Amino acid sequence: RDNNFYSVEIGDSTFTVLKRYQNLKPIGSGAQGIVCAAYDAILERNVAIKKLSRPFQNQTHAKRAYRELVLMKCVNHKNIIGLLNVFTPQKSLEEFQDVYIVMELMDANLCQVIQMELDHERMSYLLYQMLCGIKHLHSAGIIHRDLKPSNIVVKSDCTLKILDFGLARTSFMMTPYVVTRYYRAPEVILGMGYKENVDLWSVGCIMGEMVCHKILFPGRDYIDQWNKVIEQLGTPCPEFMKKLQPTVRTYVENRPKYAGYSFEKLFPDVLFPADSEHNKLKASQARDLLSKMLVIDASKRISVDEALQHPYINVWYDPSEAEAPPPKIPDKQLDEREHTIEEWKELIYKEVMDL
Ligand SMILES: O=C(Nc1ccc2n[nH]c(-c3ccncc3)c2c1)[C@@H]1CCN(CC(=O)N2CCN(c3ccc(-c4ncccn4)cc3)CC2)C1
Ligand SMILES: [Mg+2]
Repeated sequence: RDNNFYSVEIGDSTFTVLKRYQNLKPIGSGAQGIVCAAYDAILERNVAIKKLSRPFQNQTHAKRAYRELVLMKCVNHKNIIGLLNVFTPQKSLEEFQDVYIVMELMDANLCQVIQMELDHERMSYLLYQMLCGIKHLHSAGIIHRDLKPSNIVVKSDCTLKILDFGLARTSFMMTPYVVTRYYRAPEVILGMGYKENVDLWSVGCIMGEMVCHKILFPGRDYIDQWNKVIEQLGTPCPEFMKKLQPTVRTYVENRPKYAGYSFEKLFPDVLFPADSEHNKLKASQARDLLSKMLVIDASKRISVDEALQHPYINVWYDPSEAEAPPPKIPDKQLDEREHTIEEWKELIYKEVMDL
């Protein structure tokens, strides 16, 4: 029971885990906690274990932990990281501190894949899977808004899973950890409203980085971010500027003007396989897809369904993946809850125990 746990030091943290999980080794860490690889001696396979330390300690951590528990439980899709187990070593609501989330173990992070040249077959398949995951979230009313390579993982067989569920409908932390903002859409950067295709901008940024092996828009803050976007893509049209509130419009209209670059110049043939006629045609199609994702004005940007149907992508199309029954989310206030620390503590404990 309590004797069915053991503890090991993992860097500056203590992991206290069920004895079924053996041979822990750190594989990543972030604002939310440390993740280890482990061998599950019962399943006879390796797994990933994330430790959430006092996730109820503030509202930002708490909302994310609670929503991720609920979503991981109700979602079952091959391109979304799946839940294998959840436990706490503490034996009561009173003593509760930590949550451990056990997931499928993948082979690499997409940041490592970005450092490799990819053939069109692998590149298109990875993008196809991203799009299936995103569409599946959208089908349940979940718009991610913060898709990024660090939170996407892959196997050697080119299978891909998204690790997180995004920004909900909402962030200050005392932390040395820094939020990666490079993939966020113009309507996020400028504080505009958004719709489902906010996520397609991020897919564009990821695709473009897979192709050129550089972060497209590495801004140090949102002002820098916007400059980098307009330097490459060009100052947006007046029809876009008109959609901005005056405080933001005066700012956007008063930046120096940029012509931008064609997509042929941003993503030349030398960045793609382009020897054979097959590869030439695929390079053309890839560039066309990029040109439809990396569109500042969201009203003119590709949708998930148009991307799934695009010639570069549609060779993979399978409605069991792309038209799967939507997740059924049981907490109808999932994105709107406001709670005290003590309230979030009880809500999370109950999720963990199933209570
Ligand atoms: O890692 C996290 N969560 C999970 C969860 C379940 C998992 N299942 N399987 C894996 C897995 C990951 C990596 N390798 C094998 C398996 C999981 C990871 C958390 C989520 C947030 N986080 C990732 C993160 O933000 N990172 C920063 C970027 N980083 C990174 C950056 C550059 C390179 C790199 N590699 C080669 C060349 C150049 N750069 C590699 C990793 C990866 C960790 C920690
Ligand atoms: Mg991360």
